[PDB]
Amino acid sequence: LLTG
Amino acid sequence: GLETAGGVMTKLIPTKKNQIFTTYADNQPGVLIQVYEGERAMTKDNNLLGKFQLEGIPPAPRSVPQIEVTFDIDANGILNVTALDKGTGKQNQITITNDRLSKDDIDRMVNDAEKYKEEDEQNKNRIEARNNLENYCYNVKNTLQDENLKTKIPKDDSEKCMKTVKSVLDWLEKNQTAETEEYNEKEKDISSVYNPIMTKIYQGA
Repeated sequence: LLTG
Repeated sequence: GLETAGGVMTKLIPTKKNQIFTTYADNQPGVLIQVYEGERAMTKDNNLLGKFQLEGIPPAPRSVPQIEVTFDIDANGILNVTALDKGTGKQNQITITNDRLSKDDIDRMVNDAEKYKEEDEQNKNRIEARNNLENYCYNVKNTLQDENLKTKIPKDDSEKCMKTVKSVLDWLEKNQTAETEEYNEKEKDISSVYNPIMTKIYQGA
């Protein structure tokens, strides 16, 4: 997962 | 490497490499790529070389989008990081020049990793527990309300479990960072209610  | 969910350092002479990533949240319009480099497993400990954000990501669920981040390093050492949306084909890139760390500063950083990264592995494991429960809550809620076909489950058991999941979601918001055991305790408390429902579904033979 990657954050904004 | 780069920063992933929960401020985690995800590691990626001449070499080129790639890895696939997804969205942390639903209808995420963009992804911020943060480049941290160092021996220590934690992103925070490692020096940030550069940050770039991809935008124009189509609205989609939490794990659906596919983003490929390719890091290209030639004999010169100049780092070229490119993030590409598999679906849209839209991409963004940054270039970090090789032109200032000293040999002993690097060796000191490597030595620090050996001594301190042992404690880092424990921190990493603790963070992973947060992500796993987060995902578990989403999946259980989705299963209870997902299938219209899966309405067969008794109303009483569904209501009771939904409330338990809701209470953990609220607890998760309030407690941004908690101990590994606390997360597992919460997972186990949801698991205690949900597992009997699942067994009952397949119990019928």
